[PDB]
Amino acid sequence: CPEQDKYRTITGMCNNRRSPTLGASNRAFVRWLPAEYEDGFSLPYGWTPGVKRNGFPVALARAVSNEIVRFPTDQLTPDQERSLMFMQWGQLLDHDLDFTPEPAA
Amino acid sequence: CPEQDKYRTITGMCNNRRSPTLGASNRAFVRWLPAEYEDGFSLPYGWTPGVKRNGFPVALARAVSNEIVRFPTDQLTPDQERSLMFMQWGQLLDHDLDFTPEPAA
Amino acid sequence: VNCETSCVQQPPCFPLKIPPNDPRIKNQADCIPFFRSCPACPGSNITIRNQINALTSFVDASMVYGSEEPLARNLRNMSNQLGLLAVNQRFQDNGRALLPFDNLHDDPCLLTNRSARIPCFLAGDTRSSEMPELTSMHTLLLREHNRLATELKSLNPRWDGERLYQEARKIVGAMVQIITYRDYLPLVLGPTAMRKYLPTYRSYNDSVDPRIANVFTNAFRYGHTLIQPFMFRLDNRYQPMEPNPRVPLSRVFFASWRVVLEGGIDPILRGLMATPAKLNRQNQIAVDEIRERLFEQVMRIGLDLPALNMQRSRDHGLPGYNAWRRFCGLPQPETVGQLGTVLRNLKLARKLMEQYGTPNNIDIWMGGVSEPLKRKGRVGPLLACIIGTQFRKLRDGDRFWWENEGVFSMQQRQALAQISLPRIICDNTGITTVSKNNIFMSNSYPRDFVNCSTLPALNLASWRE
Amino acid sequence: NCETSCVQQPPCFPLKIPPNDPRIKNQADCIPFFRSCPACPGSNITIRNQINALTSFVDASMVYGSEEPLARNLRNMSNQLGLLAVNQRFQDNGRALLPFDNLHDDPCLLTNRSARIPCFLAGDTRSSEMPELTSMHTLLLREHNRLATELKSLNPRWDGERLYQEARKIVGAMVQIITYRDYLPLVLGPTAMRKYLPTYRSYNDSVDPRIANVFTNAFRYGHTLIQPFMFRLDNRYQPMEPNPRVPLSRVFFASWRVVLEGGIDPILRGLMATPAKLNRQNQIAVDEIRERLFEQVMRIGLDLPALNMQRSRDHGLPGYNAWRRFCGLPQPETVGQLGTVLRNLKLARKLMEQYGTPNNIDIWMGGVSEPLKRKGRVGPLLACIIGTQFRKLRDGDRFWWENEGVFSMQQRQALAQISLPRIICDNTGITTVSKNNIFMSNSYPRDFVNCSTLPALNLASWREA
Amino acid sequence: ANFLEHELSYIDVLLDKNADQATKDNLRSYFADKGLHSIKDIINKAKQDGFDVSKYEH
Amino acid sequence: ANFLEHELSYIDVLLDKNADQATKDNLRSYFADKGLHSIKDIINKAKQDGFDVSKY
Ligand SMILES: *[C@@H]1O[C@H](CO[C@@H]2O[C@@H](C)[C@@H](O)[C@@H](O)[C@@H]2O)[C@@H](O[C@@H]2O[C@H](CO)[C@@H](O[C@@H]3O[C@H](CO[C@H]4O[C@H](CO)[C@@H](O)[C@H](O)[C@@H]4O[C@@H]4O[C@H](CO)[C@@H](O)[C@H](O)[C@H]4NC(C)=O)[C@@H](O)[C@H](O[C@H]4O[C@H](CO)[C@@H](O)[C@H](O)[C@@H]4O)[C@@H]3O)[C@H](O)[C@H]2NC(C)=O)[C@H](O)[C@H]1NC(C)=O
Ligand SMILES: *[C@@H]1O[C@H](CO[C@@H]2O[C@@H](C)[C@@H](O)[C@@H](O)[C@@H]2O)[C@@H](O[C@@H]2O[C@H](CO)[C@@H](O[C@@H]3O[C@H](CO[C@H]4O[C@H](CO)[C@@H](O)[C@H](O)[C@@H]4O)[C@@H](O)[C@H](O[C@H]4O[C@H](CO)[C@@H](O)[C@H](O)[C@@H]4O)[C@@H]3O)[C@H](O)[C@H]2NC(C)=O)[C@H](O)[C@H]1NC(C)=O
Ligand code: HEM
Ligand code: HEM
Ligand SMILES: *[C@@H]1O[C@H](CO)[C@@H](O[C@@H]2O[C@H](CO)[C@@H](O)[C@H](O)[C@H]2NC(C)=O)[C@H](O)[C@H]1NC(C)=O
Ligand SMILES: *[C@@H]1O[C@H](CO)[C@@H](O[C@@H]2O[C@H](CO)[C@@H](O)[C@H](O)[C@H]2NC(C)=O)[C@H](O)[C@H]1NC(C)=O
Ligand SMILES: *[C@@H]1O[C@H](CO)[C@@H](O)[C@H](O)[C@H]1NC(C)=O
Ligand SMILES: *[C@@H]1O[C@H](CO)[C@@H](O)[C@H](O)[C@H]1NC(C)=O
Ligand SMILES: [Ca+2]
Ligand SMILES: [Ca+2]
Repeated sequence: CPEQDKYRTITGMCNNRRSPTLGASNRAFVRWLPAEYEDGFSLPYGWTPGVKRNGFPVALARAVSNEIVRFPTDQLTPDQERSLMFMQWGQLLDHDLDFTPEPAA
Repeated sequence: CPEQDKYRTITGMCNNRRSPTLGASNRAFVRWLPAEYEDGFSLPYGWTPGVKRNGFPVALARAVSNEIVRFPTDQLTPDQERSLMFMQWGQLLDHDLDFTPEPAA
Repeated sequence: VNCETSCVQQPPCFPLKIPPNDPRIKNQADCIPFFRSCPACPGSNITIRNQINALTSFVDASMVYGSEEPLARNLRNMSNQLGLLAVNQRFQDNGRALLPFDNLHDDPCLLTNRSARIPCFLAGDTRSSEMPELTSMHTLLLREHNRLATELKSLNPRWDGERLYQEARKIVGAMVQIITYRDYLPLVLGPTAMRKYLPTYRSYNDSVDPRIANVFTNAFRYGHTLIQPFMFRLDNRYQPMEPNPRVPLSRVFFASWRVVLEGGIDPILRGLMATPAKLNRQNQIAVDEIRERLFEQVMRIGLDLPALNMQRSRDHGLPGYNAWRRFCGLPQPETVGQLGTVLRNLKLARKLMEQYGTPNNIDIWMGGVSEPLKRKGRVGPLLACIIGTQFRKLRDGDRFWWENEGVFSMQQRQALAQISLPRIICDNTGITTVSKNNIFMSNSYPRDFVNCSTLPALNLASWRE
Repeated sequence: NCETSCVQQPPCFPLKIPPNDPRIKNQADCIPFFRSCPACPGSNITIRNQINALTSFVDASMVYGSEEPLARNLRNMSNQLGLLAVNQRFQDNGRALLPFDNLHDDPCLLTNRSARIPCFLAGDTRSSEMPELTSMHTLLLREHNRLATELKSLNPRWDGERLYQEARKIVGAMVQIITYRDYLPLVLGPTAMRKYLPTYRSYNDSVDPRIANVFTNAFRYGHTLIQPFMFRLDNRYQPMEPNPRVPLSRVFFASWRVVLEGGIDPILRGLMATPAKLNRQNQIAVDEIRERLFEQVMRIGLDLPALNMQRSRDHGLPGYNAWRRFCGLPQPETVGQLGTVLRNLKLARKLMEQYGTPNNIDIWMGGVSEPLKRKGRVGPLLACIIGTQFRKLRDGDRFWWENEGVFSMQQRQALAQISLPRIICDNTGITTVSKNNIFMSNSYPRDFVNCSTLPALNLASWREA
Repeated sequence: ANFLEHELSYIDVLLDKNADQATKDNLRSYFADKGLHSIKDIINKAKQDGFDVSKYEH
Repeated sequence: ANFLEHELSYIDVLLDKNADQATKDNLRSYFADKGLHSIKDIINKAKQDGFDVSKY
């Protein structure tokens, strides 16, 4: 890293001079807790049929969504103290912070 | 991981049921601080001639040893309150805890 | 092998399976498509799988400028020394700039309205076309860049393009920081959590790790609960703009054509200012436009964004609810009665236990958004901890944070303190009446609105040389 | 070819030689060094990390092994008695020796060529490195077989697997007890011990038990304790002929000395009745490891202190002040501040002459430089790192000996009677041993007692129906 | 690698009879960074990436 | 892969007429886990790895 600079790099490289990839693009997330996979190191809970998590069946994400998340949309409650721009700035901000790639096609 | 066991596995697998590699053999060390490499991600300080660390020349390990570690060995101070078994148990215990592989020739 | 079309579970596909009695998908041999996030160390049987952040963690407007050098150069106007971002060369919005068009291999924007043939836009981040409301924010920031560069060139005639671009970029980055930490985050967290997780700034600390935590990528999806089922467009009297003032969201995903051909960004920005957000309630978590019909116009089947969030947490090996409660210093319910107490809702607790068996297993998003919200905030204590912790690191660990000694002069900091999102809209659109501060709370026309001329502009005099 | 080349090319990181080196007059030579294996080889995405080949737990994996094939190879599979395999060609006055390993390049054979005694086979690959180490490995192997023998007598219907597992579990518990009750208090001293290892409560499944990268370097504090000779004493604790004080550069990998020069008894006596070297700020480490490490078995003598510092760099460890900060200790910036922290201005000057800033001091060098805590043998930095590590190994170990359900109350009461002096009495020809605490007792005859005064481990509560 | 629509305008600038030399040198450097070393290579890339460059062929 | 010197004693046990079935079967299983499926495969491995098998 140069010893003096004035502007951010594009990739975020060199923001942290002692550990210069910190906050830079195309690097692994930090973990705040150890990861929990069905096989210890790679396979997600839900991968292998019959394999439980911590003593209990894994619930289909779609099932959880159906039974807990779904509601009739005519019941919707407007927030009296927040604009839709509150929602929108959130998404726009999210897209300054993180994008997690996945493989194409 | 089986939901009931009675003995340790040899590899340390399944000690922690939620994250079953933790403390198991042939896994990455945990880091308590972010790593500090000359290039951010792989090269050790001292690798490239002329490249400083945080503003200063890197000291030859052997020079630090010569100038700080060396002393006239026959002036050694016996420890009145420790046996050499104190040294030895430490090494034996170390060899319960960590071995860091290196490539073979 | 093609995750988009097959229901076979083979890497890299982890398709969501279908329960019996699904309200939409009758056929249990079908599935909701899902690609596992790319591993940092592909193929390893030693490493613990982790995923990748393709962006700068910093709040640096990388969604405008990009996070990689080729793209950052491609976004720039290289035909002069004016330091500008490139603008669309085929279309403008009542004489104001639009985002340039991208050139994708399988362009999903083209599949929304085929006859119009309007491709996806090119921006700092690849998702800029996902909803036109997002596109409008992107477009607004592009224009603000060009405005600042234009003014700086006038003020400092000797500055070359690189200098102009860097100086404007720095100002835009600062404005996103200010809007985020002054206006937005207090209304997410509420005042107690805001004081706890974001105490008054001192100075840059080079020992604060600024990376995005894996769990944040899922927890910050709390925002899905805020989404309305329509996009709303209003005219310069803040009346419904005909003849599609209320477009179902499943007809706006990747619908870039709507920005270009159906009235530009002004109608959309008004609609965001003068329409309420959806409230998250425990029996009204997320709407069917994203739970039943996400991206239905550009893919074989409508997706379920809540279900995807839960599949993704599993793909990323995230611990369940109680592990995160514990991490955050919060009590961990073990029984259905305790879960009832924590959620102030025994009925929801019963439903969660029917699904998950134990609160240890509840997926982080589902658990997080189930919690009652903190006073004057829109998350509960678990999400507030995760989100507040993350944003503290982003601030304290950012060498270029706008308040850090040596980044801006005292006079420049004083000027930037006057910026606001309503002013930025006034400066770069045809809108002359805007939300009063706080824009994120102000939601009702005309009571919460003011003329643009009452809002003070950013004074750049302290940028002179 | 890092063993013979001085060219710096992956994976070699040879130590270069300074001008006017006191020992290596050839500046074009080097000290060989192979970089630790990366967890994700070849990656330009991941931050390079290293690999622990062993179980982190204090589980006597150095006896039993950390891999299934090795663990089975260590066992006697010719009967159902649950025993560890023993050397089939040599005994030590009728008692067991470790079996011999079959290495492709065996360094032990190079130490005494005519004797042709190869390295030993144990749970860990380094068991032959010094005969003192070998003796402790041999002692624990014997204790395994003794426990299995007694358990078979007590429970005749137990099969070999059961016997082996039950003895293994007892040995694991004894290592834990000697470590936490007897050893670590004399490392850390009372203040640090109370701070970092408060009284045990119960297993906590959210305590991460992994070894931290930095611990692999900080726990090398022990190199400062090393005496330049191996001392051997007879049954009157007198110097045992013909070589009672062997320079350490003539005992590395010298397995022949255990087999052909008097077995383990003289070595264990020497350990008990000789003092450790004291770490002092002007007397850090001896010539036999700084100048002659492994000189009998390779082209050049290594420098163990220098290797420690090269390895910290190889592992990307932060410098002294980063670790001080992590531990909540003040971080000196100036030579005068460093003088205050080390209570030694002269050493502070030497360190600043080398490193320029205390931010750059390598963690081992900095750790061992600090003044020692009262009644311990490390300063506050190393006390923090080591104490934190061992707290996690205890609280995060589901099979910790005091965890409810691992042993019965009666068994725990019996285990509390064990000690390393008793283990020596039970498995060797020694009849006079150190009084507790063995790690402090060091002078014969003042600090010694007859074996008959020590109570034996009572296994009566292991009896099954 | 993919040619972007707005870069078509840069071809025009490079072909503008009395546009400033320094401007064209700027753009040539920009396209060299992308592996396009001639206005031949530039318009060829635009074509393969789906655009109309027939307007340039007079 | 490397034959270990102490495993030579197991060959003796396998060739002892008076060692019982269960004892031999445990050892055979142990050597099958290492790719050695007969006393011939076992002795041959010991030989290749540098041991004296002339007693056989
Ligand atoms: C610059 O920023 C640094 C990082 O600060 C963190 O992030 C910012 C954004 C804020 O949120 C901060 O509040 C936050 O801490 C600061 O350095 C940190 O200072 C603290 C205080 O000295 C350090 O904590 C101490 O850590 C010692 C080592 O043990 C830690 O690591 C273990 C391994 O992971 C873990 O098991 C331990 O639990 C412990 O983890 C820390 O716990 C504390 C308590 O919640 C947190 O505050 C830390 O962030 C944790 N860190 C993580 C992520 O691991 C402990 O030994 C020590 O505790 C012991 O001693 C004290 C002595 O008084 C007792 O109070 C206590 O009971 C116990 O006996 C203490 O927790 C932390 O490690 C430092 N982090 C780094 C990266 O260096 C700087 O101080 C700040 N500088 C300035 C000028 O602002
Ligand atoms: C079982 O062990 C768990 C782990 O315990 C650690 O290791 C053992 C060996 C002991 O040394 C123990 O003291 C260690 O903590 C333990 O869970 C832990 O509990 C603490 C306290 O509740 C949690 O700390 C809180 O952390 C949150 C989140 O931020 C943390 O992580 C980020 C990112 O790495 C860091 O940047 C932060 O600095 C934190 O380290 C904090 O928000 C929170 O602080 C706020 O709240 C407190 C209290 O109001 C205020 O004082 C602060 O100023 C803040 O306002 C705490 O620091 C810790 O995350 C958690 N760890 C795990 C792994 O879950 C558990 O309680 C034990 N249970 C038992 C013994 O029954
Ligand atoms: C119109 C508004 C929004 C969407 C449309 C939308 C959609 C998605 C999708 C499809 C994902 C990926 C799902 C998966 O796991 O495969 C997704 C992820 C993320 N979101 Fe969503 N979102 C809209 C709106 C919001 C709002 C308001 C957010 C926050 C306030 C928000 C956040 C996020 C985040 C952080 C992610 C993860 C990003 C990553 O890749 O790291 N979104 N959203
Ligand atoms: C006779 C006593 C000791 C040695 C001989 C000896 C030698 C080494 C060597 C060669 C290494 C590796 C050097 C490198 O980085 O290439 C080494 C590392 C470690 N030690 Fe040493 N050691 C002797 C004695 C002790 C004592 C008394 C220790 C502690 C009380 C101690 C610790 C360690 C540790 C933990 C390591 C790192 C092991 C790993 O690979 O993770 N040693 N030692
Ligand atoms: C798809 O795009 C076309 C092209 O803009 C839209 O057609 C226009 O529709 C409006 C109102 O119907 C008219 O003012 C235009 O004259 C139409 N233009 C053309 C070229 O036909 C069409 O409405 C869009 N589809 C939908 C469902 O909205
Ligand atoms: C190397 O090993 C040989 C063989 O053990 C040692 O020779 C023995 O030495 C002792 C004492 O010197 C005698 O009592 C034996 O009779 C010797 N045996 C043989 C085979 O000659 C020799 O001392 C060792 N060399 C070293 C390194 O000291
Ligand atoms: C570059 O700037 C000029 C002058 O403002 C403008 O006319 C032109 O369209 C811009 N080009 C691009 C591709 O943005
Ligand atoms: C196994 O135990 C028997 C009985 O103690 C013993 O004679 C034999 O040598 C042992 N074998 C090994 C390989 O240790
Ligand atoms: Ca960013
Ligand atoms: Ca171990």
